Amino acid sequence: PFTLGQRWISDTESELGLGTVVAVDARTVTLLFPSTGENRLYARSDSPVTRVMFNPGDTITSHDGWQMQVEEVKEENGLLTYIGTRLDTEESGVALREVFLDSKLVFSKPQDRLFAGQIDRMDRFALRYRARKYSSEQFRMPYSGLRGQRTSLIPHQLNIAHDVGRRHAPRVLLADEVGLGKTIEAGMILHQQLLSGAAERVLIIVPETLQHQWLVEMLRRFNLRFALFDDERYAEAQHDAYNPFDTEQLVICSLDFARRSKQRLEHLCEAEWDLLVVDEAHHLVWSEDAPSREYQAIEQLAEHVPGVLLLTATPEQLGMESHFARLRLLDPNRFHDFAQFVEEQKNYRPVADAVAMLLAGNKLSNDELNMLGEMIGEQDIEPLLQAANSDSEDAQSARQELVSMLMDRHGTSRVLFRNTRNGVKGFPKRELHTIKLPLPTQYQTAIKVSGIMGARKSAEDRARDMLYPERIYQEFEGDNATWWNFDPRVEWLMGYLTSHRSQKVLVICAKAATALQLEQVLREREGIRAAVFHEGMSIIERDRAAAWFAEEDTGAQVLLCSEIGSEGRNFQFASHMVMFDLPFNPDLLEQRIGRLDRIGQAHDIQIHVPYLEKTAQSVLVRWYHEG
Amino acid sequence: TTIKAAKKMVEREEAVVWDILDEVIREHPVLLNRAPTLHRLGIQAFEPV
Amino acid sequence: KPERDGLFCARIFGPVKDYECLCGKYKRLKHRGVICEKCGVEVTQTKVR
Amino acid sequence: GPEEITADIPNVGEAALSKLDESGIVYIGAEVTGGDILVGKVTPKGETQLTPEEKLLRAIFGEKASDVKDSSLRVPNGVSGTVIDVQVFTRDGVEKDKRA
Amino acid sequence: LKAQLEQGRDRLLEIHSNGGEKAQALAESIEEQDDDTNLIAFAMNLFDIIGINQDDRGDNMIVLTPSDHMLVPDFPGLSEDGITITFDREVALAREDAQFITWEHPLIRNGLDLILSGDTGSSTISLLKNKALPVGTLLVELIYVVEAQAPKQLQLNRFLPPTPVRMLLDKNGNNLAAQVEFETFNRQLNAVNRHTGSKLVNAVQQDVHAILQLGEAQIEKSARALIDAARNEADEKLSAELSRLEALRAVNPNIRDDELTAIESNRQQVMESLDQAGWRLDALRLIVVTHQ
Amino acid sequence: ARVTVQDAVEKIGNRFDLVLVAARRARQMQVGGKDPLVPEENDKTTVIALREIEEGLINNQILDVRERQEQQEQEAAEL
Ligand SMILES: [Zn+2]
Repeated sequence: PFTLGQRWISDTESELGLGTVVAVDARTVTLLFPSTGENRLYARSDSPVTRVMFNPGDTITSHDGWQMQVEEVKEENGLLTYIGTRLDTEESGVALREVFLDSKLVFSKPQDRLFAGQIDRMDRFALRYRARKYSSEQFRMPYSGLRGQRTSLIPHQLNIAHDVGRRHAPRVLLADEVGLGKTIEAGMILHQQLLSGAAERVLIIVPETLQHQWLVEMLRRFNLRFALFDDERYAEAQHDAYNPFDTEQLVICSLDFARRSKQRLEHLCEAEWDLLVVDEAHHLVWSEDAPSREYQAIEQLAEHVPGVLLLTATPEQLGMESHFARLRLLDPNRFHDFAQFVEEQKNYRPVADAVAMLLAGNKLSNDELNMLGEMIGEQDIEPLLQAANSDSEDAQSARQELVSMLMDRHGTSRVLFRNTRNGVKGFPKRELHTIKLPLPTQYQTAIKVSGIMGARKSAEDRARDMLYPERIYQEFEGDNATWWNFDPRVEWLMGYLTSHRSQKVLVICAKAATALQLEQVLREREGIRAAVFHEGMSIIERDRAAAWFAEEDTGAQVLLCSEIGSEGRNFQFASHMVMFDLPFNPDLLEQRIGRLDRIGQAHDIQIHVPYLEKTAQSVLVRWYHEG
Repeated sequence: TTIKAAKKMVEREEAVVWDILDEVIREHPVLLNRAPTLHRLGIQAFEPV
Repeated sequence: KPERDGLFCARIFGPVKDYECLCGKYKRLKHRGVICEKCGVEVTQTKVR
Repeated sequence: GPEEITADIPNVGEAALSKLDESGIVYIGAEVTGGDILVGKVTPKGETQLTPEEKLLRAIFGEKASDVKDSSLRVPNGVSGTVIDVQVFTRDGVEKDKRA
Repeated sequence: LKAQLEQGRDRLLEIHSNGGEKAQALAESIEEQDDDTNLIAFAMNLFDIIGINQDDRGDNMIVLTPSDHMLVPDFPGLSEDGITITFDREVALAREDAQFITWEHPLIRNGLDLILSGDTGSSTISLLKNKALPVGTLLVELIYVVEAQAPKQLQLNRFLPPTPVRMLLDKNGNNLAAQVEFETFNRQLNAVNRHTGSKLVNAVQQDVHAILQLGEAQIEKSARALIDAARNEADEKLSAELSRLEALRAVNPNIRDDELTAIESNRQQVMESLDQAGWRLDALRLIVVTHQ
Repeated sequence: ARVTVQDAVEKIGNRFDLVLVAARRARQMQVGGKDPLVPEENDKTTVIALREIEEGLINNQILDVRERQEQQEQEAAEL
């Protein structure tokens, strides 16, 4: 029924408007969309279009902007031509060939779709209804924005997320201890802000060695995508617009990069960000008489953006006073010197003593009570105090509300946050076993010669050599010498593994070559499927191995870590840990044990550690476990 | 619950599969044939065991 | 690729993959029937070869 | 381009790759049952071009240049047994892998 | 050194940062929340309609891949290699290789936007099987949307998000939506072929324009109540926040004037904006009763 | 009728019409949701239809009468 000149609408591409039949053939028809001026060619069969016509009495608009009131419509040669009375001047009888309608047709209300002959399938109506219903429902939950992050449910984290995510332009001091999850809290805050729409542009400042980590973490936990600005990218984006720093929404940059040119620092200062994220704030050193070079630039930045998050710790076990050095960035008015702040902390300390004594369940001196009476400025203290002090029936809630009142008067309760291992429950217990093994002679034969060469070398380095004998046996006898054929340790490990086929075991060793050789021995001598995990791999192969180790009953049984960089996935089902050999300084030993000592263990960790007698291991096991 | 669960349960050959299979074939004749089929008694319908 | 105007031409007979043209501009349901102009193959099933 | 024989096959679980050495050929003595892998082969295919952001990503995650099919050899189903002998033929001009 | 350290504690900070019993109750609440099965039965259907193949693997892992019949050329999150998703929390904690799909993941939000924003499913014509009922009766389904307009940083989402009203009219404008549930009603309907439905609507062409303005009489009053109720909640909770914040302000030097000024301004703006709500008609379905 | 189908043949008349009648009845039990008459004894629907035919309960006209009754009565009770 297609004939030249008519007006048709594309079924699916309604974002074009009306179209006109320019030419026809036996199988192909051509339409022009003047509103965009675009040529389209449709095959006659299957008719992916629809005809448009206006019923008498309605209104039509011509291309010159003057409406009409249609009264009759004629058809000739298949072509439909309208007649109506104008509405601007109300002249009657004016006719329009339909090729003089608008260029933009709208069907904003669906009944025009239905009347024009547009029918979809039934199911899509069901989806539309259910979709809008669920959206309406799920927007409103009080705790929305805290279910999409890939982390277990840890209350001392959700509390901070709830507290700081429901502020306006917050500015806090996240100074949690290591192993507690400061960066997880920062991610939670960013997620909570970005989901409610409360902010859009975010700056993040981290030094060069850490940048990549942040990228991957974000992309794999909080579903946020970032762009990286280095010297290169900023250079070619200098052309692209006036401020290159306006092309994107979330930005990663290092402070040393911003300090390269001051014009660049101004470019950062002038881009109107919402949130600023600062990393390792404890490195940023300031003195009242010596304001450092790095301090001034961040001080300049902190004045044009409302919200700041600071990531820091309190190293070298120095008191909270040092936090003052940065706190001036948050609220420069309330802080005006350090001496008064230290004085107030000194004043708080006896009150801390009193509350510690009270919560311990022991009686309070009446002389001390008129320091808690001073610290809170009221006069209804005594009825509360006598009840809470003598262990009454409701002394617990009395004490709780009293300490709540003192909390409301804390110096830095709402501006500073701390988590310590001591006060929060959930950590599992660490149980030890030890086994000693007899020394085979070949090691003595090798050591009697090796004891000479490391003469003009550190006792640190001399011990670092002798500590683990295998790597010196290799040097005398040639590399890949068959050292795994008379050790007691390998035999003990195989014996232990093969009698407990239902335990997942994490074996950690010294370096990569040792890990690979242990894996080969196990695989070809006892058929124990083992998965290696060392620091030369890519980031995908690590994921493949860690995925295999997690299969519950058909997958691997032993994970051979080689001096792990503590990138630290959650190994929630591994409970036993075998320490093949021992390192020097205890911090990385805590690293090792904390690869499994995280909140959420079902059972308590058990550590094994077999050692050869009369060697470095003999000294070190004693020194660690007993000293 | 789903088809893939059934695929794996059948391939691993767990005893419930043997019980179900013994249930299904009951009262379900099959056709046995031998070629060449010269006359109409060439294919017949038996009942499995 | 099928030569144009040859014994396998996609202009004459049909597409090679479902709801895709040859050059690769339009794709998969929004352009149903839209005879693409630059390569000239209708966008329908391949059970038309 | 050219095929390759390798152990890094895209989209295989770690389970099936215990029984291949570095060069990607079965051990001698390992006993196979229908469905396993005998030789790891990958066939390169078209290289479509890209945007800088994924260049950064694929340089951090670090895995590939030429997203590539696999067409390895596998035991046709219903067969089993115990491999007893592996032979490798090479041209004159191809670098000899370790196992040959 | 251990004794000297343990004497140097400031336990008020620790008892403050832990949250208390309320934080534990909150965590448990989310724990009970994470066992929803509505999301699975919704997401599976949505992905089957948009046209994403779901191959099931078995260990609570499903792989998604775009198919040949997809509703849109290119989608935000997918790629022709397919991705893996899991709705459980523990499995997703052990496998940092796989996505974690909840009500806040970009796939759900982008699919929701694609369905809602466009015009799919708006115009449907159907048929109903009831020989117990007179021939030629009319039933019309109306999908009313209640809306407010304001920039996002006012977060109207928490008071009056786009809210639906389902309306079921007869020839004399009497409701049946309040009586019959959607699923039981719709499970008895069926469809019609395209061409016959194309004309069948025309014979009742005027009747539709007769129907709507009947329901327009009541929908507005419904709208009023929602805004009225909404305003009350907008009045209530924020004021308590107001009530709380300055209550702390007069006691400690850690409260800035900017926060309270901003919240007062936001309250006035949100009240004024929510006093400007509107409503539109988004979808409609025709129901014609036959004796077949 | 587990083994031999001799009686039903005399009970209806052809080796062929028996097939159609029994198939229709077993269909009614298969999906239509009706209930059998002779006790199950842990047997498939097909042999149940054959036993019903042999005993003299499900002929052809009986099927017609029964379906007519159910149709009319449900239609009348619709209002
Ligand atoms: Zn094309």
